[PDB]
Amino acid sequence: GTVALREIRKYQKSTELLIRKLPFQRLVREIAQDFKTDLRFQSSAVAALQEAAEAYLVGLFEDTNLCAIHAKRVTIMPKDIQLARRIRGER
Amino acid sequence: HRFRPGTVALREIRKYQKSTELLIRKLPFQRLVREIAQDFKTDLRFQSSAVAALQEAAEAYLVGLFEDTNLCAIHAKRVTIMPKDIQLARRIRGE
Amino acid sequence: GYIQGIAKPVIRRLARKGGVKRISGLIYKETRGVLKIFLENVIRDAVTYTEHARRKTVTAMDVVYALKRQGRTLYGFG
Amino acid sequence: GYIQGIAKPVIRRLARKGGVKRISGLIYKETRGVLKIFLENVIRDAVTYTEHARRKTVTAMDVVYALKRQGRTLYGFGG
Amino acid sequence: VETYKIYIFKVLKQVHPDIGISSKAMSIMNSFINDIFEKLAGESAKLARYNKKPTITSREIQTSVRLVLPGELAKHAVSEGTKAVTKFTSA
Amino acid sequence: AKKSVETYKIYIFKVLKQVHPDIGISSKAMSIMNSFINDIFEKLAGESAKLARYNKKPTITSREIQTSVRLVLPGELAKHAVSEGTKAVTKFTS
Amino acid sequence: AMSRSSKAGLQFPVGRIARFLKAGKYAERVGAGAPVYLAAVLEYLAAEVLELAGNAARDNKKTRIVPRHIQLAVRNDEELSRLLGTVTIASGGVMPNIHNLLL
Amino acid sequence: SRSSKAGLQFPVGRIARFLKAGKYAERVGAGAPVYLAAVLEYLAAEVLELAGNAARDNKKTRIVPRHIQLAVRNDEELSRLLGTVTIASGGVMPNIHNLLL
DNA sequence: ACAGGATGTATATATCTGACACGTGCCTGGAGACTAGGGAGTAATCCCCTTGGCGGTTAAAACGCGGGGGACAGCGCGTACGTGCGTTTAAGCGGTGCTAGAGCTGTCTACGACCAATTGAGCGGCCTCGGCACCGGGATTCTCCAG
DNA sequence: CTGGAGAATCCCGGTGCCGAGGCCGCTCAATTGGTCGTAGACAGCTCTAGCACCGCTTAAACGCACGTACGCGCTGTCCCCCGCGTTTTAACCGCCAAGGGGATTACTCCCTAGTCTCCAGGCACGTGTCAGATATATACATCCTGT
Repeated sequence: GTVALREIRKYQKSTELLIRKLPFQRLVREIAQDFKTDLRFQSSAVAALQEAAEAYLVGLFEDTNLCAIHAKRVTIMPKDIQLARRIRGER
Repeated sequence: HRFRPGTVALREIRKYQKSTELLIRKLPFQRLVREIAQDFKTDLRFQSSAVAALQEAAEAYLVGLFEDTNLCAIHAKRVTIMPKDIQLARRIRGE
Repeated sequence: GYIQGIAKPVIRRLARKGGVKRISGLIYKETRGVLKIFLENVIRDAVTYTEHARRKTVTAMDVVYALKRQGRTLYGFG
Repeated sequence: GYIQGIAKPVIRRLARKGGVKRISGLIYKETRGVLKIFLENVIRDAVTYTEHARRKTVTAMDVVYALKRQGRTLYGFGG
Repeated sequence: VETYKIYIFKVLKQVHPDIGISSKAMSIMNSFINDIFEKLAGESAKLARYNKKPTITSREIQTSVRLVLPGELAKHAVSEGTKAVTKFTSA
Repeated sequence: AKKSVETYKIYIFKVLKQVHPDIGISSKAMSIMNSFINDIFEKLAGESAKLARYNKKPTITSREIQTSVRLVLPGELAKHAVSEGTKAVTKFTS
Repeated sequence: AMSRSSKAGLQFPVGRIARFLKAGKYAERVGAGAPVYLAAVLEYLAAEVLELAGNAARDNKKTRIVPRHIQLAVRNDEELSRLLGTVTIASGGVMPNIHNLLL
Repeated sequence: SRSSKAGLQFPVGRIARFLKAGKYAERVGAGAPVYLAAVLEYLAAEVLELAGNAARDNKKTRIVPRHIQLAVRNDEELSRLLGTVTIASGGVMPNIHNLLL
């Protein structure tokens, strides 16, 4: 379990985005296809969406890790994420 | 004597979830509010409706906090809430 | 201080209203601390609102606006 | 849909960014669900903003305002 | 002091003829109406400000309703607003 | 020619050169600082508008801005900002 | 002289809402269609909340709406709860919620 | 100019024009834009000084979003003011829990 | 698992009661008709940028095979927290008494909206070159495992 | 636990890039000087409502006994994710081309701001009572302990 700590240090030290650009763009366009058909996205809009999604996911995983450590565990589990969403008021 | 395993705890839970009146003692809460407001501005006078509104807000906030603390404490397979549960519930909320 | 006036059974009844079934002995201090912090924030905002209006009497509307600032709107007080 | 395109190692890297030492095998589905919910909300607000202006191109300002609606203000993209 | 007490009472007698409303509930409903109206007006002000137009028309109110009210509430409110405006224009 | 978007980049650069004599600033950092300034200005103006509306006064004076600063900025930031504003107004009116 | 509320078929004060929009300085100009739309939206929301509160009151065999009934109406319906997630209602109490593991 | 009178580096006139055009209030005092400009200048100076200190601790002479993120999160009151704000391309604060190690 | 008893919980009555629905009076802002002026709408035109395509790398995801540590269930002991029960002790009720400031009105002035003339501060564009991203290459520190 | 030892790490120096910093038009917005209207500073009045005290009741807090349930540590087990080597996939870079749509310009004009008239809906205030609580009088569901 040392490579996990090495990756944690390496990724907390970095700034660039982690989500693959093209799959995320496909996902965004597919989601927006339902609300309004025949849309065209600016590249900066997709970049802003990707940055917001990364920040939200990182915050959610920080809170989930806190919940998992609180239960005297290290392996985060879906119940941890569900509790972290319930407490935040997002659900 | 009589039933003492914790049944009265559930009975109180039902009774106080059904009720609606205020629970915090009015006079000590008024003293606490005046003491807190003493620091920010000397010689303040509170309308009774202002104190009642503060009491309602405090009751709602504490009830919400204890609901979240109960969720946290049950999440850890325990029943009795503990100070670390409240600390976690506050930390997650991002107040 | 006057914070000690909030007795144990009041906190017990508040917790029972929140669904909790058993309460540790160390919860009571933490509950008073959190209550004091919340009241301090709300009263500080209310006092700022009042000092703005050149009054020495904190009214219900000032407390309602102070709560509305924190995203904890209160209905039924105007 | 295309939500499954988000590769598992990407979610692992995101979790490692947040300081997580182990990940259960079932996290990779709940994460996708939550991400899709959040994106759906933000895209709904941005698309409403764009439809109001009659444009068919969703600009960066629309997404920034949509994020600002949810209390997730974004700096560094104007506005 | 001007409040929506009379109109709220008229609506209540329109939906539930035999049920009255107490003073506290009337105050709660008045505060709720004021808060919703404030939210909608603020959102319409922001919408007019972003597009630089100085006029609030029914379109701005409709977009504000879609942005504020969630889901089926938004859909029904938009339907009601369009119906009322359509009746008002022709009469 | 193209229409221009008015921003605080020049003034932020001036302030940076005033506090740090040699350190520059990249485009992304400048954009972040500009958005931060715009957001703070919008918050303060909105709170001042609400404070004016509550007391029915139609005018925004230095007093409303000072109260809004005390409301929004927390603690030592509020105190320093209030002192800076008071000093600026005092120097201006002379 | 039919009032604008009569023309729209509503029951809410269209004129008063237009006056509030103009006085609040939300925008430089206010269209003639905005107050009618806003009155209709507000009336629909008030009708929905009062209908739910009245149903709750009839469930408890009480013929007068009280803050407890409005609290029940707000917290039961999912969409209204989402709209009023953080709103505190005075004297309204809380929803009955006892966890399974605590029984 | 009003900025020269008040001693501020910020555009007092531009802030007054923004207050007027934004329709925040029907009238604007003569002293309000000066006060607002002073507050904005102080906040910008604070954040830029913290970012510059962070940059000098990293052996760099060009502020970058990572430095501003570090300056915002390390400082307490600024972090409390910008709790929900997301800074694009800013990374996260280095934090590993005690039990993980 | 069943039963008898003790105990909260609910149903039904007279008995009181004040909050609410109702009726009366007064007033200011809503409705209507008139004026004008400019924001909206529609059409045209330009060209900027977003979508789609092609093609070759090549980063990197997917898959799979150990195995180790940790999640989880189970076990026990220890202690402290819930539930009475007797004993204070201030909360709560009312009544009085005083007066500070909420709230309103009336003057009358200093202050801000508003018009135009003037001109320079800031913005776009168009440049140049130094800070930094990158890449080897070597010295240094950390994790791991046989001994 | 204690020394190899291998992999990751940082420190140092050379290369080349391209984005930051400065300077040149010039434009539209900041400023100055009046002018005029009114919101606000300031004084003064009225009396509502908040603060303080005192005496009495008793509801509820407080101290204590106690014993049972639940928290916490320890043990054993198996399973599931981490590490890693390999194969397979498609992200991505680079360039090309189209044209759809965003950004202005111009004209027209329809709608909304502003104003004067009029008065009826809306708000404050007296009024009666009928839907609310409340305690006594039984009926009924539910937990405890023993069988």
